[PDB]
Order: sequence, then structure tokens, then C-alpha cells
Amino acid sequence: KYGEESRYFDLKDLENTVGSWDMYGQEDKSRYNGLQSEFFERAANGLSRREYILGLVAIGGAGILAWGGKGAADVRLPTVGPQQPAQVGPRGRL
Amino acid sequence: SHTVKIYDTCIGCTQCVRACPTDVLEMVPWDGCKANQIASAPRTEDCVGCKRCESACPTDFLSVRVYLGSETTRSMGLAY
Amino acid sequence: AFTPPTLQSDTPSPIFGGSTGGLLSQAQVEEFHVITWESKKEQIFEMPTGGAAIMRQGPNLLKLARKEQCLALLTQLRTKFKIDGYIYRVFPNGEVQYLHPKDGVYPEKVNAGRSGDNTNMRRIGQNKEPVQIKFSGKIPAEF
Amino acid sequence: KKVKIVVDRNPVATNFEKWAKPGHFSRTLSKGPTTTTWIWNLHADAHDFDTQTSDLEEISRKVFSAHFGQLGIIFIWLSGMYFHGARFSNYEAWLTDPTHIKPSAQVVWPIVGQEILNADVGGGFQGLQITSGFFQLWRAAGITSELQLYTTAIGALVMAAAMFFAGWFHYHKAAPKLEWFQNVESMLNHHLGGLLGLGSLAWAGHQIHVSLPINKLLDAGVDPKEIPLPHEFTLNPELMAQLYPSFSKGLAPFFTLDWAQYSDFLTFQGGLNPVTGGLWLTDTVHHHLAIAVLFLIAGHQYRTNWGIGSSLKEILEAHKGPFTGEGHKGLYEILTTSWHAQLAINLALFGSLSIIVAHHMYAMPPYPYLATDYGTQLSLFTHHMWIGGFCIVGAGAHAAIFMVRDYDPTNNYNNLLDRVLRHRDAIISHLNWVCIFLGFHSFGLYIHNDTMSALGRPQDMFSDTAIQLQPVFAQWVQNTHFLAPGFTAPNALASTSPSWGGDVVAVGGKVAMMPISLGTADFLVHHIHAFTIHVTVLILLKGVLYARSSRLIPDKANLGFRFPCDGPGRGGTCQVSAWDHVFLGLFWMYNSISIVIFHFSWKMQSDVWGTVSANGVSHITGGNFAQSANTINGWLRDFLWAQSSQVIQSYGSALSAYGLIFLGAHFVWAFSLMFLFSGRGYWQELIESIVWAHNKLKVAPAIQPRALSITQGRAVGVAHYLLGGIATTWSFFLARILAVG
Amino acid sequence: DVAGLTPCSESKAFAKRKKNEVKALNKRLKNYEADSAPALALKATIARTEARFDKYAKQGLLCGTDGLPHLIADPGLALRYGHAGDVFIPTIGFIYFAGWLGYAGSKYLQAVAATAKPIEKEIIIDVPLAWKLLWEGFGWPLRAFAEYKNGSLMEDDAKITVSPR
Amino acid sequence: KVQVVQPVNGDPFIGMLETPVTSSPAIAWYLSNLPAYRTGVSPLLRGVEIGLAHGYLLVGPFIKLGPLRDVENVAEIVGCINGAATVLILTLCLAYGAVTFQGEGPQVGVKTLSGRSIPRDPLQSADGWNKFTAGFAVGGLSGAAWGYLCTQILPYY
Ligand code: CLA
Ligand code: CLA
Ligand code: CLA
Ligand code: CLA
Ligand code: CLA
Ligand SMILES: CC1=C(C/C=C(\C)CCC[C@H](C)CCC[C@H](C)CCCC(C)C)C(=O)c2ccccc2C1=O
Repeated sequence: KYGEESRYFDLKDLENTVGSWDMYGQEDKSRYNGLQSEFFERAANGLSRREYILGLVAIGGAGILAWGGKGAADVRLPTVGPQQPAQVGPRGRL
Repeated sequence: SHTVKIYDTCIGCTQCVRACPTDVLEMVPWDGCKANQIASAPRTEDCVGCKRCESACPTDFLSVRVYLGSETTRSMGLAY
Repeated sequence: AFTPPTLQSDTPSPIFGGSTGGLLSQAQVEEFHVITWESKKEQIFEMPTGGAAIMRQGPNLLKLARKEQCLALLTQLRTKFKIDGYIYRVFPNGEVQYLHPKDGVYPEKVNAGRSGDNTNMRRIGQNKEPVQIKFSGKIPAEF
Repeated sequence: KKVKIVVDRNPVATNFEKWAKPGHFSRTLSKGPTTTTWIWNLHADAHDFDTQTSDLEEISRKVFSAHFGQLGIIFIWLSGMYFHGARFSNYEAWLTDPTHIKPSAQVVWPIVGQEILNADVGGGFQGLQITSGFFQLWRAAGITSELQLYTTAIGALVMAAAMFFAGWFHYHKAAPKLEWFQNVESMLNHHLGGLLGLGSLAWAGHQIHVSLPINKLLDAGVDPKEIPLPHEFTLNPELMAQLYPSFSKGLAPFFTLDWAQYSDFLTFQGGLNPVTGGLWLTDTVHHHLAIAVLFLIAGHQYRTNWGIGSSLKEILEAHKGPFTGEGHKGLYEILTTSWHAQLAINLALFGSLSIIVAHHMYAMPPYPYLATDYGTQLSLFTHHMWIGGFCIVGAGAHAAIFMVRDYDPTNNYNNLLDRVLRHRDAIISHLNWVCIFLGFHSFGLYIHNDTMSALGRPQDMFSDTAIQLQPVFAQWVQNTHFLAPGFTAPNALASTSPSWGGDVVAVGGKVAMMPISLGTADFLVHHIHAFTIHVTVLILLKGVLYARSSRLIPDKANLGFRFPCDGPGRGGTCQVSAWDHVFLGLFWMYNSISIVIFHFSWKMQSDVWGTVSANGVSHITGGNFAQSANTINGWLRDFLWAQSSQVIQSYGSALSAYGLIFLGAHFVWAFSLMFLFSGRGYWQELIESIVWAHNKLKVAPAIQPRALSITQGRAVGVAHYLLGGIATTWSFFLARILAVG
Repeated sequence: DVAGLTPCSESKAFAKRKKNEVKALNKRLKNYEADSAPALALKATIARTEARFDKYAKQGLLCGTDGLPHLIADPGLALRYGHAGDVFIPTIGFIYFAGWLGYAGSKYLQAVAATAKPIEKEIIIDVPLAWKLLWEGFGWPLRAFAEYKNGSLMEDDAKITVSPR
Repeated sequence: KVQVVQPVNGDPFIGMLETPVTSSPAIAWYLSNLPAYRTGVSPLLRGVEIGLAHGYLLVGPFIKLGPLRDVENVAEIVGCINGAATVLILTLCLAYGAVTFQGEGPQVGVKTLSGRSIPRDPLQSADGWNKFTAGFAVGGLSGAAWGYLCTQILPYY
């Protein structure tokens, strides 16, 4: 910047003059306590790869289809329940 | 990336150059008209396509023809 | 011959209160333009991004998102103030490219020593028919 | 310095030489109409005085004389209404029986079978049933005579002649100078006190000496023929003391400040007169006197030729805070030197005033027998709503015009205008987000209700019987108003309106006003109103804020307020001008006001208007709003299809004109779609082919026929669209409310 | 009977429609006194309706399934069956009057085209010239046929602008 | 006399303005203290915390408003719905990180509001966003699971 007065451009310091700032991001190592960080990185260990996090979505879609197979009827839902008589129509039809 | 062309019906009135808001057109020396100047488009990469030059051309039919083509971040006139 | 003026980075900026129409994310990773002009007095002009700014005595430095904003500011300086200026293209890697008054004099005045490209020696109606240039990746007017 | 009358003696000669040459006012219209675009631009720039002269003095004089001409036109209109009430009306017959006789003040000539439009209104009279409410207003003023309406018509014709003479005199003989128009202190001091305050005081005097005794006799029940004339009620305090006993002591308790003895005719009850269903005229007298005193007090705030008073500039420039920089610095100069800014402010507050008028006049009728005539009530509300919305859009337009033309950045540095212009992106983005949030949480609620009704799940839709959305704040505000008398309004004997709560006011077997209950459907439609208002504000504010400049187009102020585009470049810059923002805001105001008046008509046909049968109230539609106005199919079917049967089966009756206009306005609305969807190049090329056809037969006009300009096409399209939609709604409303009620 | 249609003089539904209209107007009558202005207006409306129905039955119009007059727009089919006044005679009348107006406008265009300022004469109309040409346009068919036979009515294609294809 | 609206970092040519809400010390501290602006700690734990917060967030609308809101077993069906929502938001993160982090772009950099250089955040990388997506995986399903368990152990529900 070199904004000691009204100079907001500088080719030797072109980083600050363009407007690239952190706004709120600050660097700090301290945040999460012990043991729990290891617990969570072990919980999300091999899943970090793109193929296995895709496979998680694959088993999620498998659950989506498992709802339709056996799961829609377990919460009743009218689309798989029974039916009660019928209606004829305007004229002699069915 | 707009195709801007100048044709020999240009009378060198410099109105297309004055109408340009991104400085695409300029006058180069010429011998085909009374004013001894013709328009040229060396900076068509800065052309947005506003066709203000066509609105300023008094020749019938106009001599500064703009053909809208490939779109870039400058042809689309984006500030973001 | 003509030489382009250098972009003096430590140039004062006009007095301004801060706008929302200024630079954005395009400046950091593509390009932002800048305009430099000499003012003979402290007076108020209009920003291309909205609002009023006071340019100061001597050199004034203003960076803008697009070249069209720089030319709008330059043409309003030339009409309402009779003040010339220089516009530069500044890449984020550091390279600065000179822009509008490229050969010293304004493009509406001849200079004898320019490139007369994109100037066809035919009429509008003397272009080729599109069937004669079929399957070429070009419009009829750039043959 | 020193407010005084300054004029110029004989500036403009009076003759007909410029009448011979059209387009004289502007230089760009000179040298004849080479094209028909000249013809269109001649009407387009007739009132654009900024493009005619650069002098503010001549512009101000033109504006003053145009105001005089408009006042003359309004006086001609008033004279015509009073003349039609005198000659071609059943006003005396209606006075005897206002409950059953339908008002009528226009008859038609039997020429082509159009005498069927002369309705059987009653009183041995045939004519068109009017919905303007002049009969109720005249009864409130205490006319009760045909000769007095004719005398008022003649007086209004004389006043129209006076207005036109004043305009000619102030443009041609004594035209005021620029500094005369800039005496805003004196203008406010005279408009507050001498116009509004003195007018309110004079109307209070008329109401005391004319309206109160005659309407008192009418309410007690007396044929208007034997009622004493207004002057003899005004002439002596004897008859007044018989009707209002406080007139026996005259003006003595007024000057001794024992004003409580005037409580028989200066009252404060609230509610409605049960005989007529209108407000108590003594309450209106007390209101007019109080506001007249308040306005005459307000008329001494500003400093003129004497040291007392405060200057507007001083009050403005001292209202500066830390959040806003210089504050109101420059507002005095941009309002005493720019007519468009004042026009924007006045149009905004004028349209808001018209909307407030519509609200306060349905909520609690001020004229006798106005509530019972549902036709004039619905018509008056809808008319004032549309006038208010139009004036608001014009306010946005003229704010944009001021931003383009009369905005100087030199004298507007770091002030409120500058502060707003320097963060316009934040305001516009946030209004955009509010509009999207309101659109979702209003329209998507209706769509969810549609989907659940169509899925056979009425328990899952938002309704009073399922998932409730109750307007608890509005209901509690109604409760606060209903409980106001005797508590927070100790001197009020009744609430301001029956809409808050209480008993049903019935006049002549019809409900004057009854309490309005708010449920889920009212919640949904109020949020719809908020959404539509917010989007119209978004378009108008965006046009005003980006009229000067933009990220896409940095020099939009150079191109002007009214330009079509800046070419197909930058992806396309169609409709970037502030004019096109007004053009879109016109449609959005149309949508907003249409939904508002639809909600009004359905809500009061379903829950307010109706007949009494000494065991309940039988509404017009039967309470169907609470269970059908939360569903778009309910609006389409139970309101827009059920109530449309009156206008489509109106052929062969007096409402056949409404039936015909109902289709003609559909035609005009769809005719707008030509201009709105198409573009100029097609019509220009088609006109070229037609010009070839004319050239073949030597019938080519010298004035070259051109297609309408892009702004011309947009203006024609929006004008036809709004005309067709508003006239369709007008014919529907009037036919429905005059066939059933 | 030109197309399965019956004359309205003998068609029953025409008389039924006339009776229904007169009965509706009488129902409107039966609310006022005999000599009131609405009574006179309704009596005039009734007289106009009966006169219109009797005239339609007199002129020989054709009624369809119900009592509504139908018009014939075929020469010959209307000439030999006596219904040329349905379409043919008004066709001739419109052609004459529209040709009168169009020829008057055309002659005004060619009269003011050869003046000093033809631009001004089309917004500022020379009223005596317009009146004279409106009078002269009553002989439009003979004048138009004479100018067509002379060849001065149409313009050569080589003197008319076209687009470049 | 008191100034509260200022240009950000001095130059009046950037799109922000200093405002007592976008840079008040309490709100600035709160925004800097959110996990998403912790460039120092590993992105996986940050994604874990974000997923926990969002998974425990999404339980409520489905509980009180879903199609089966009026039956006793609403909690389990809402846990299933939130698992599906976590999966679809997870594949949204997958697609985003796969399309925006397919290469590299080391331009300009980033500095703080005072004038100190700072690294350009390990989250904005192909491997860094993979850890964030994996963190949102275990966190998102756990927040839904804890939301289900909160329906039976809370006294006031
Ligand atoms: C018969 C008296 C008379 C005469 C001979 C003139 C003559 C003149 N006037 Mg003037 N004027 C008059 C009366 C008169 N005026 C009155 C009574 C007023 C008050 C309203 C004005 C206010 C006035 C102003 C403010 C101006 C003039 C101007 C002019 C000069 C040129 C403009 C012009 O007239 O074009 C022709 C005008 C017309 C043919 C009529 C205009 C349209 C009328 C007003 C419409 C009224 C509404 C009407 C009912 C239509 C409504 C809609 C309808 C379809 C239902 C001209 C020499 C202008 C000038 O001096 O130029 C600098 C100027 O700006 N006049
Ligand atoms: C007590 C003094 C007084 C009164 C009653 C008025 C009243 C009015 N003024 Mg005015 N004005 C005044 C003082 C006054 N003014 C002063 C001191 C100035 C100089 C600063 C102005 C400057 C001014 C301007 C620039 C304009 C007005 C306008 C108007 C009209 C408002 C529009 C309207 O339709 O209202 C309601 C309509 C009526 C109430 C109809 C009644 C009309 C009668 C004739 C009012 C008579 C009052 C008049 C001042 C008496 C002196 C004139 C006399 C020689 C006949 C209105 C009639 C506007 C206008 O429309 O122009 C005509 C407008 O353009 N005034
Ligand atoms: C106090 C009210 C008021 C006043 C004094 C003005 C004054 C002005 N306006 Mg404005 N405006 C207003 C209200 C007002 N407006 C409202 C309420 C709207 C919203 C609709 C607008 C929207 C608006 C726009 C978009 C524009 C203006 C413009 C202008 C300026 C030029 C007007 C002109 O000559 O164009 C010509 C005027 C006419 C040709 C009159 C005809 C207009 C339509 C066709 C009439 C509507 C038809 C009518 C209802 C009859 C229908 C029945 C039919 C079947 C016979 C002028 C100074 C123009 C400008 O450039 O500003 C500088 C501009 O473009 N106004
Ligand atoms: C109800 C809607 C509507 C209507 C009435 C029309 C009507 C018309 N279109 Mg159109 N069109 C529409 C919608 C509509 N369009 C839409 C939505 C589109 C898509 C954008 C198009 C696109 C389109 C194209 C591309 C073209 C047309 C063309 C035409 C014209 C065809 C010629 C004709 O049939 O003569 C019939 C005449 C009429 C229907 C006009 C009504 C008669 C008037 C009312 C009589 C005047 C009486 C009175 C004086 C009215 C003024 C009142 C005022 C003074 C108060 C015609 C005027 C073609 C054309 O131009 O033809 C050469 C053409 O090329 N249209
Ligand atoms: C008297 C002038 C005049 C004349 C002789 C003609 C003649 C013609 N026109 Mg044209 N036209 C006119 C005026 C005129 N037009 C005007 C003012 C307009 C703008 C509304 C048009 C718009 C128009 C269109 C869009 C088309 C034609 C077409 C045609 C041709 C088809 C026949 C027809 O009647 O179409 C219909 C004509 C009209 C619908 C317009 C009639 C308007 C009035 C009645 C005429 C003007 C009267 C004039 C003022 C009288 C002056 C009297 C004089 C003593 C001062 C024909 C040769 C069509 C064509 O090209 O055919 C191949 C066609 O597409 N006209
Ligand atoms: C139809 C149409 C035209 C053609 C319109 C024309 C040529 C105007 C036709 C007006 C004629 C000449 C006058 C007709 C007069 C009528 C009898 C009454 C008109 C109402 C006036 C009194 C105002 C355009 O030029 C256009 C331009 C841009 C967008 C859309 C369109 C568009 O839709």
C-alpha cells in the first residue's frame, strides 16, 4: 500500500494495493483440545479421498432406494396402503 | 474479441473514434478520402460491442462495422 | 519516436469517502486499470463508481475495475475540466501496460506512424457470400 | 433576502403565430417533420421544459401557468359533475329514499339501442348508476336542492375562467421572477395557514352553519323540501338554538374560553351515526376546527420578512450526525433550484396520501349513506389506490430525472445524497434479498397450500384449521383500538371504526361496518402485499441510484434519463436507463395494486358487506375468504370465477356496457403484448415493404413513416397493459358490485 | 330458401324473438306511471323494436334454425334470389366510398409533393385544396381507370427502392 | 466530529466500507473466532465442527414440520432425512472441491488488515478441501444423531 498519506498504489507492494485481505481470517495454532482431535481424524481417516467420499454418497443413494424397497411402508404412507371402493364416473364407465 | 472493420466509404470525420468508450478506434493517414484520414481498429480486444461508433457514422451505409463474436471478460464489460 | 510515461506508483489519490462500486475480486486474479492526471487546483469531480471525489493539487492517482470507467473519468476531465490524463493496464503479477494515449496524441487526431489494421479496402456490400465460406470458422468480413 | 412580489411586465406576447408552427418550443423539433418520429417527439417533449429553455425563471413561469391551466381543467370537471347532478340526476328523489334508490347522474341518448344502459335506478328516473359518491358528499354538505347544484356548477365554470385568465396573465402580463418562486419559507407559511388551515376553518364554518342543521333534520326524518334553506339557518341563531341549544349564548363562551358549552355541536364520540352509517358530522366539525388551528399554528414556523421564524436551510444544515457526515448540506439548494426533486417528493407523499385516503374511507365512512352503497365504496377505494400507486411510480421517475439532470456533485459532497450514492450496491443487494425472501415466504406458502390441497393433505397446508399463521401483532393492535375508549381514550364514547371490534353497524338492512377478523389468509395476503411493494421499491430505487452511473455503464448520465440502451455489447445493455426502470416499476405497481384491491373486494364481500336478518349477518359471498384465500385455486375459482358471472351475463341489461368494456380491456391488454414482446427492427422492415407498396402507386407520404422508437414501443406497451388490466378490473368490480350487494 | 334457410317473414322463431323482446320491454314498462318520461322512452324503444322486426320481415331476410337474419355473400346466389342488398350492394357502396377517400388522399399527396415544402403541407393541411380534392374524388373510379390505362397510376420498378436482396 | 464510516484499510477504492457492524471489535472478534476463519488448525477438525453444528441444526425443521410430524416416531424419520441431507450437502462439497481445486493458482497472495503477510489458507486446496469434506461427513451425521438423542434425554424437549 504505502498508505502513509494518500498513496494507495505501489508496484513493489502490489499485494496490499489490489485489495487482497483476510478480512477476518487469523492464524492461530490453538483451538481444539487434546485426544478429541485424534478421535475425529481417526473417524474421518481414509474417507478423505474423493473416491471413498463418493462411495459414501453411493451408500446414501442405496439408503434412498432402501427406503422405497422397505421403508416407505414402515411409515405407512398412502402410496402403498390399501384402497376403499371406487367411483364410477360421469356416464356408465369405470 | 469483437470483429471491428473499417471500409473505404469512410470520410475521416473522426466521429466513430470520439464515440468509442474503450479506445478501440484511431485515425491513421490515408489517401482515399478528402480528409486524408481513415479509421482503424488496432485494439479490438478492448471492444465491448456497444456499437456507439455505428451510431456516430454519417456515411450511408456506415463504414465502421462491428461484428459481435467471441466473448471475454472485457467484451462482456464485467467488473467482477 | 514516442516513449510511454512510467506509472509513478507513489502518486497521491483524490480525496474520497469510500464506495461500494470500487475494486472487487476481478482485480486480484485478472486485472485492474488505473488513471493518472494532473489537476491545477483542488476541485470536486464525479467518480465512475458513484459519488463525488475531490482531486488534489498536482498529480492524482485513481485505480478502477475496467478500462471503460477510466475512459469515462478521462473524458469528463477533458470536457468539464480541460485536463488530460494517462491510463495504464496493471496485471497482478506486476507488469504494467500503457493504454489509451498510446502514441502521445489522442486517437481522434492523426499521428502519421500508426497501424492501420482492420481497414478493409472494399465496401460493405463487397464481402463474400456465406455459402462461399461455408465450414470455415470465419465471418465473411474478415477475409 | 426580503420576501416580496417581483414580476416582469409583458414578457410574452399574446397571439397565434406559434400555434401555426408545432415544435417551436424545442430546437431539435425545428426544420419540419422529416419522419413520423418528429410527430411522436413533438408530444413526447411538450411538457419537458428543461429541454425547451435553460433558464430556471422561464421553466418556473411555465410550471406556474401549467398549474393554472390544470386547475381550470379540474374546475371545468367539477362544474360538469355539478351540472350533471343538477340536470341529469335523480338527486332529490335519492334524498327522500337514500336506502333503496340507486344514485345516477348520467343519462344516454337513444341512438343505437344504447338506451338499455339507462338503468331502473328508482325515483322515476332512468340513467347510468354512478359510483363516484357525489350524492353522499352533497348530502353531507347539506344541499337538498337542484338549484344549488346548478349554482355551484356555474360558480365552478366562473372559477375555471378565472384559473385560465390567471394562467394567461401570469405568463403574458405579469410573470413572476425566479426569486419569487424560491421563497419556500413564504410558500410554506401560506400553504400551511392560508390554504390548508383557512380552508379547514372555512369548511368547519360551513359545516356548522349549513351541514349540521340540514343533516340533523334529515337524520331525524324530514322531506328535504320543507327543510329551511342554509342561509336562514345561518341568518339567525334562533333555529340553531332549537337544533343545537349552545347557539342561544352565541360567541360569548368562545371568547371567554368556556368552550365546553359548545359540546353539543363540537363533539367527540367516534364510531358511526346509526341512522346513516357515516361519521358524526359534529365530530367532523370538531376535527376540522382542531386541524385548522393546528395548521394555522404550523403556518408561523418559517422566517419571512421579520426576524421571527426559523429558516429551512438552517434547520437542514444542523441535522448532521456521526453516521452521515455533513448530513442535509445541499438539500436546500437542490430543492429550491430543481423542480424534478420537488416533484418526486410531492408525488411520493401525494400517492401515499391517496392510499391513506382509500384506507381511512373504507374503514369508517365520512358521508351519510356511503357505507350502504357498496358500489361507490369499492370504486372509491380502488380509484384512490390506483391514483396513489401511479403517483408513487411518478415519484420514482422524477427522482431518477433529478439524479440524471439536476444533480451536481460539486454542491453534494459527503451529504446524504452522496452517502446514499456511495453505497448503492449494499442497499440494492439487500432490497433484492428482502424481495426474494418475501417472494418465497409469501408465494411459496400459497404454492405449498395448492400442492397439499391437490395431494389430498388439508392437514399439511397453512390454514386456520391446520398449520396456523396468525397475525398476532395486528390482532392485538385491533384489541388495543377496541379497548381504547374509556381507557386510553377517556373522552371517546366509541372506537374510531367498527373494524377493530364491537357490534355490527347496520343501516337500512345492510351492514355499514362490522369487525374484521384476521386469520391465516390475511397473513398470507399481507405478506404478498409487502413482497410486491418491496419489489416495486427495488426497481424504482435501483433506477434512481444507478441513473447516474454503473459498473456496467459508467457514463449513463451522459446518455440521459430516457434512452433505449447502449448497444448489444457487454452481453447486452437493453433497458439500462432509469426510464426503463420506471417502465418495469409500472407493471410491478400494477401487480401490487391489483392484488391489494382483489384482497379488499374479496375480504369485504366475504366478511363485511352483507344484509342483516335480526339473527345474524348474511355476507355477499358467505365467509369463503377464510377457507379459500390461502390457495391460488381459491382465488381463481371462488373469487375470480365466482364473482365474474355478474359481468359475463350482463348482456341485455344496464350492465352490458361493463360487459363490453370487460372484453375490450382484455383486447387492449393483449394488444400491449405486441409492443412489449416485439422489437423495432422487424416493424421497420415491414414498414419498408409497405413503403414499397406505396411507392408502386405514388402514394408515399413526404413525412417518412418510421417504426416506433424503442422507448416509444415500451411506453405504448406499458400504457396499453396498464389501461387494459385496470379497465378489466374496473368493469369486473363495477358490474359485480352493481348486480349484487 | 337459398341454403336451408327460411324467410324471417314466415319463420316462427323470428316472431318468438320479437315477442320476447316486446314482453321484456313491457315488463320494464310495468313499473312507472303512464305519462312519465321513462314511460315515453320505453314506448319509443318498443316502437323502434317492432318497426325493426317488421322491416326485417318485410325486406326478405333469411332466418336460420332460430330467428336471426342471415346474409348471403355470393353474387348470383344473391342476385337471382333477391338478396343483393345483403352483401353485393354494400360491397359496391364501400368500394365507391373508400375509393373516394383514398383517391382524395392520393391526389393531395401528389399535389403537395410538387410544392416548396411538402413536409409542411402534411401536418399543415391546405384546407381549400383538400376540400377541392375531396370533391373531385367522387369521380374516383373513372379517373383511376383512365390513369391506369394511361399508365400514370403505377410507378416503374426501376425508380422504386428495394433492399439488396 | 466522531467518525464511524471509513474506507477499509485507508483506500477509498475498495468495495467495503468500515462500518460499526462489519468491523466492530465484538463482531470482528466473533467472526475471526468462528472455525471457518481458523487457517492455523487442520481443516478436518474444522469441517467436523461445521458438520456437527449443521447436522444438529437441520433436525428441528423436519421434526416440527415434516409430513410425519404428528406421529411418535418423528425423531427417527427426521434423523434419516438429515442423514440424506448431510449426504447431499456432502456431495455438493465433493463437486465444488473437485471443480474449483483441479489445478493451482499462486497469484498475489494475502495479507492482514494491518500489513503482515499471512499464508493463503490450507483449506483452499485440493487436499485441504478433501479434509473439510471428510470432516463434514462425520460431523454432519453425528449432529443429526445427537439431535435424535436430544429428543429423549432433554426434560423440556
Ligand atoms: C387564447 C389565449 C392565448 C394565446 C393566443 C396564447 C398564445 C401563446 N402561448 Mg399561452 N396561455 C394561455 C393563453 C394563450 N396563449 C393560457 C390561458 C394559459 C394558462 C394555461 C397559457 C399558458 C402558456 C404557457 C406556459 C406558455 C404559453 C405559450 C404561448 C405561445 C406559444 C405556445 C402555443 O400557444 O402553442 C399552442 C398551444 C395550444 C394549441 C394549446 C395547448 C394545449 C392545451 C393547453 C391543452 C389543454 C387541455 C385540453 C382540454 C386537452 C386535455 C385532453 C383532452 C384531449 C381531453 C403563444 C404565442 C408558451 C410560450 O410562450 O413559449 C415560450 C408557454 O410556454 N402559454
Ligand atoms: C394564503 C395565500 C395562498 C393561498 C390560499 C394559495 C393557494 C394555492 N397556491 Mg400559492 N403561493 C402563495 C400563497 C397562497 N397560495 C405565495 C405567498 C406564494 C409565493 C411563495 C405562492 C406560490 C405558489 C406556487 C408556485 C404555486 C402555488 C400553487 C397554489 C394552489 C395549490 C394547488 C391546488 O390545486 O390547491 C387547491 C385549489 C384550490 C384551493 C382552488 C382555489 C383557488 C383560489 C383562486 C385560491 C386563491 C388564493 C390566492 C393566493 C388569492 C390571491 C390571488 C388573487 C389576485 C385572485 C393553491 C390554490 C400552485 C398552483 O397550482 O398554481 C396555481 C403553484 O404552482 N402557490
Ligand atoms: C404531478 C404529476 C406529473 C408531472 C407534472 C409530470 C411531468 C413530467 N413528466 Mg412524469 N410521471 C408522472 C407524473 C408527472 N409527471 C407519473 C404519475 C408517472 C408514472 C406513470 C410519470 C412517469 C413519467 C415518465 C416515464 C416520464 C415522465 C416525463 C415527464 C416530463 C415530460 C412529460 C412529457 O411532456 O411527456 C409527454 C406526455 C404525454 C405524451 C401525455 C400522454 C401520456 C399518456 C399516453 C397519457 C395516458 C392516457 C390517458 C390515461 C388517457 C387514456 C384514455 C384513452 C383511451 C384516450 C415532465 C416534466 C418524461 C421525462 O423525460 O421526464 C423529463 C418521462 O419519460 N413522467
Ligand atoms: C390482442 C392482441 C393482438 C392484436 C389485436 C394484434 C393485432 C395485429 N397484429 Mg400482432 N402480435 C401479438 C398480439 C396482437 N396483435 C403478440 C403478442 C405478438 C408477439 C409479439 C404479435 C406479433 C405480431 C407480428 C410480428 C405482426 C403482428 C401483426 C398484427 C396486425 C395484423 C393485421 C390485422 O390483422 O389487422 C387488424 C387490426 C387490428 C386488430 C387493430 C384493431 C382495430 C382498431 C382498434 C381500430 C381503431 C379504432 C379506434 C380508433 C382505436 C383507437 C382508440 C383511441 C384513439 C382512443 C394487427 C394490427 C402483423 C402486421 O403488422 O401486419 C401487417 C405483424 O407482422 N403481430
Ligand atoms: C389516403 C392515404 C392512403 C392511401 C391512398 C393508402 C393506400 C394503400 N395502403 Mg395505406 N396507410 C395510410 C394511408 C393511405 N394508404 C395511413 C395514414 C397509414 C397509417 C395508419 C397506412 C398504413 C397502411 C398499412 C400498414 C398498409 C397499407 C396498405 C395500403 C394499400 C392497400 C389498400 C388499403 O387500403 O390498405 C389499408 C389502408 C389503411 C389501413 C390505412 C387507411 C387510413 C386512412 C383511412 C387513410 C388516410 C386518409 C387521408 C388522411 C385522407 C386525406 C384526404 C385529403 C383530401 C387531405 C393501398 C395502396 C397495405 C399494403 O401495403 O398493401 C399492399 C398495408 O399493409 N396502409
Ligand atoms: C406494432 C409495433 C410497431 C408499429 C407501430 C406503428 C407503426 C404505430 C402505428 C400508429 C398508426 C400510424 C396510427 C394509428 C391511429 C389509431 C387509429 C389510433 C392510435 C391512438 C392515438 C390517438 C394515440 C412498432 O413500431 C414497434 C416498435 C417497437 C416495439 C414494438 C413495436 C410494435 O409492436
